[PDB]
Amino acid sequence: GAMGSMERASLIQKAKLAEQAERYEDMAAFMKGAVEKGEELSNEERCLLSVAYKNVVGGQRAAWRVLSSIEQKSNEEGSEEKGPEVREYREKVETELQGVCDTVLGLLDSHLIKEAGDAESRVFYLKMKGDYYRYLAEVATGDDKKRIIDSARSAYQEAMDISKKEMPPTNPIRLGLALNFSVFHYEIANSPEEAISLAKTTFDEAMADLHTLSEDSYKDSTLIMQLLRDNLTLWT
Amino acid sequence: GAMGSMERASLIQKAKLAEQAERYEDMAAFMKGAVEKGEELSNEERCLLSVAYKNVVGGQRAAWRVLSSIEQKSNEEGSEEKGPEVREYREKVETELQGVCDTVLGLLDSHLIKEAGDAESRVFYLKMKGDYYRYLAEVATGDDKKRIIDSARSAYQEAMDISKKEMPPTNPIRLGLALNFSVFHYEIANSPEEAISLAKTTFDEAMADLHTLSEDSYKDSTLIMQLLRDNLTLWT
Amino acid sequence: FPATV
Amino acid sequence: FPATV
Ligand SMILES: *SCCN(C)[C@H](O)C(C)(C)Oc1ccc(Cl)cc1
Ligand SMILES: *SCCN(C)[C@H](O)C(C)(C)Oc1ccc(Cl)cc1
Ligand SMILES: [Mg+2]
Ligand SMILES: [Mg+2]
Ligand SMILES: [Mg+2]
Ligand SMILES: [Mg+2]
Ligand SMILES: [Mg+2]
Ligand SMILES: [Mg+2]
Repeated sequence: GAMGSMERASLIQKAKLAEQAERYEDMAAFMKGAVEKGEELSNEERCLLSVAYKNVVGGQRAAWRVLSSIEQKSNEEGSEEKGPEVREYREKVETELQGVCDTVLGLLDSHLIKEAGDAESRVFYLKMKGDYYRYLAEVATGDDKKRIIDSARSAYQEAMDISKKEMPPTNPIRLGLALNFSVFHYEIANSPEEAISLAKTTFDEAMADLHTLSEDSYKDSTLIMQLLRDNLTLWT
Repeated sequence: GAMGSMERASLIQKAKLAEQAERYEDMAAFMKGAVEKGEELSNEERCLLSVAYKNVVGGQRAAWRVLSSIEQKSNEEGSEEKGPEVREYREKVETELQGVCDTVLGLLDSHLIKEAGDAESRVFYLKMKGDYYRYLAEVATGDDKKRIIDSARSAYQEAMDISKKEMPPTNPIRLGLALNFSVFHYEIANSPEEAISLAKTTFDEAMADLHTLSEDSYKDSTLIMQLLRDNLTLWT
Repeated sequence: FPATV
Repeated sequence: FPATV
């Protein structure tokens, strides 16, 4: 790895600089190098990892959706044949996206998840595993598409089971997991009723636990509760 | 070149798709491949080339300025020694920026400028040459810094001389050249009075030529005149 | 698109 | 920063 010669602390320092500069590809490369040092990640370092790759793959997904829409329009009735270029370029972006997802899933599998014993780290990594299988599912069309969807579901479900046992209902990681698993149900698994039920039950159980929280924890939890509410409003 | 096997028209088609997807690194790579086919560029293709690299290097400059500011703060009185990481990462971004500028200047030199005979193409390419030497000048600190600045000045000056002889004062390329050469005077050459004089004289001469224009040409010209006015307001 | 974090 | 095109 090109980061093998850099100190772990220097990689973390530069990941933070890259975030300040909005250089998310650099940020992800630095955090990949930090993970490959083999030591477990702190809470803050897990956030740096997640932010970096979320921004990289988010840009790729946005581009893929633009190109897929152009491609679909080109194959509708009355469109003029434009050649293979749209499909080729959509495939190029799709392959790069899949490459990033495979890289993240590889970091989780070698060996972040197996060494994560605390609820806060294990649920965080399993949520990430569900997320990046979800991104693979968004572009999947072949023989393994159902297996990709089930890999996302399985990771989310293990994370949910741990989070319900080991975390309070206002924990922001538990909330963000439920938010994303709900989106998985709605957008990937064709289960809008499950998506809505999960978002509503998550919101209501967090609401009833807010009274236990400090002002700063309250702000963190209500932020993600509002995202649950936004989705419910979009879906109902 | 990795684009040597793709059709020129396919590269142009994909550059336009990349712009729609806001994938400006791809857009620049496609347009670099198109230039390297060896044929002259159309007006529209020159715009695609300029837009692609303007967006790539613009992001690099923005990042370099963030990192340079952090670096300067770290070397002020009372700051805690943080090690070489800030300088290293600023240098990494700076080297990548210089690489992009050298690539663009290489396309202009081999062989866009020497084959550009019409005023609209020659002035466009010479403006670009001034621009990318200006970006090199923004980060320059060594023995050749004055020569980099003079390379920018020389390219801008040849473009100005042709534009004043061969283009009406409302021509958007003439206007954009004058805008950027004015910024060169203000920000690079430490000549704010020349910057202001050039922006004002350019604005006034275009104002007096607006009456000759159609509605659509009027919109194009007044758009860049407003940028001249914005700079004058910033500078006075 | 719906919100995810 | 000043405007350039
Ligand atoms: S862990 C990245 C930083 N967090 C605190 C985010 O910026 C926000 C969106 C505010 O919060 C969460 C992100 C992810 C998760 Cl799993 C939970 C909360
Ligand atoms: S050539 C790229 C497209 N042009 C038309 C630009 O979008 C704007 C900024 C509107 O106009 C100009 C760009 C460059 C130049 Cl040299 C002149 C006008
Ligand atoms: Mg070490
Ligand atoms: Mg594919
Ligand atoms: Mg249930
Ligand atoms: Mg050919
Ligand atoms: Mg340097
Ligand atoms: Mg003069």
